[PDB]
Amino acid sequence: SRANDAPIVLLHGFTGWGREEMFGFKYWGGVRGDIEQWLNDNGYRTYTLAVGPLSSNWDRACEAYAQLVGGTVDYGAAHAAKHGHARFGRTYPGLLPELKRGGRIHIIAHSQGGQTARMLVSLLENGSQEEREYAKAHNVSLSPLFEGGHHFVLSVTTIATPHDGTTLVNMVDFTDRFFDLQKFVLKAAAVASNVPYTSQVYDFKLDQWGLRRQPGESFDQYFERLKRSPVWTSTDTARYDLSVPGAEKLNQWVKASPNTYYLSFATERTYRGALTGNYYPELGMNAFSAVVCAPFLGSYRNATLGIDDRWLENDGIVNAFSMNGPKRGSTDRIVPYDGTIKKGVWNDMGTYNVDHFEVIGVDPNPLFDIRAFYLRLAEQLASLQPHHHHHH
Ligand SMILES: [Ca+2]
Ligand SMILES: [Zn+2]
Repeated sequence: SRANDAPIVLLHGFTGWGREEMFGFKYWGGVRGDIEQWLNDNGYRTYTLAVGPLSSNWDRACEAYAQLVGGTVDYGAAHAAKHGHARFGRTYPGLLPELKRGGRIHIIAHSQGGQTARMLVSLLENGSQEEREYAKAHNVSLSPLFEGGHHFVLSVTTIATPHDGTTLVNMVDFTDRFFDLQKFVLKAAAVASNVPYTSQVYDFKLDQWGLRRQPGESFDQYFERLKRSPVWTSTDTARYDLSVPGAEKLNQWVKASPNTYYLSFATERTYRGALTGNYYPELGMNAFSAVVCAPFLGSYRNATLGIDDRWLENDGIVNAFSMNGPKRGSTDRIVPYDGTIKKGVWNDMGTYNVDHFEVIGVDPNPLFDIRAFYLRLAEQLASLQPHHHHHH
C-alpha cells in the first residue's frame, strides 16, 4: 500500500534528451510511448531530468541539482579549475522547489544515470571536502551542493547501470562505435545524422566546454568535432566514468547513503556458447548492439583488468555483472531481494531478459510489457516507508 507521496524523477544515461527534444520521441518510452505520462496518469507524480549525455557524472549531478531546486549550475571552483571548464553553466527554473522545504524524491535512472543518481545522493549528503577547502583557501563562493546536509532522495533505482563500468569502452574502435550509437538513437527517433538541421534536435548541453553544433553542421560533422574535444579526451567525461577503471574510481568515493533505499535491475539479452564459453546476442536485440557491440562484450576477457567469464553476459551495451551495484572499489553492500526492501544497501532485484534500449522502449520488444514493468516499480517505490522501525 501507499506509504509515501514522493514524486518520481527519471534520469537517462549516455544517450538522453528532454521531453521537447527529438521532435517529442521520448527517451523514457521511445517507440512504446511516454513512461512519464503513464505514471502521472496512474497517480504517480513523475518528472524528467535532462543532463549532458556525454558529460561526467559530476557535471551531470551538478546539473541535476540545479534542475531540481532551480538556479544556475555550479560545477565547483576546484573542479572547474582542475579540468579546465567553466564553473557556471546553464540556469534552470527548478522542477521541484518543494525540495528546499523538506520534500523527497525517488530517482529512476537508466544506464549511466545510475552512477549520476548515486553521486547526486553522495554530494547532497556529504558535500565535497575538496570544494569546501578550496572555497576557504581561495575565497570563492560555494554551492550548497558541496556543503552537505541535504537528504532529499528517498530512493534510487538503477536499470542497466554500469556500476563497475562496461568493457564496451575497451573496443579498439570504441570512439567511432560510440558515436555511431548516438547516430543509432537519432535513427530511432527518425532523425538523420547527415543533415544540418537548423532546429537543435538533440542538445548535448556542453555549455561548460563551450561546444555546440554550429549552423550548417550535421550530427556526423558535429560528432567528428566532439571526438577531438575535451568531452571525449579528458577524464572529466562519461567516457572515463563508463570505463572499468573510471567506474572503480567513482566507487571509491560514491557510497550508499544509510538514509536511502537502493534498487538495482539488471538486463541481459544473450545466450552462452557451449564450446567457447562466450555470450552471443539473442534474436530481437537492437540491430546496432547485435552487430557492433554484443560480440565483443560477450567474448572480451582481460585477466590483469579482472575481466573474467562472469563479465560476458550482457544487454548489448553493458556487462550484466556490472549492474547489481558497485563492487569494484566499493564498500557498498548488495543483498538479493527476498521480499523485503532494505535501506542503505543495494536491493538486487535480479535480471530481466530485455536489451539496453528495449528496457526504456527505444528499441521494440512486444514480449516485454513495459507499461507493467514501470507501474509495478512505481507501486513498489510508493510503498517504501520514509521511516523504518526496528522490530523482530
Ligand atoms: Ca528488440
Ligand atoms: Zn566537469
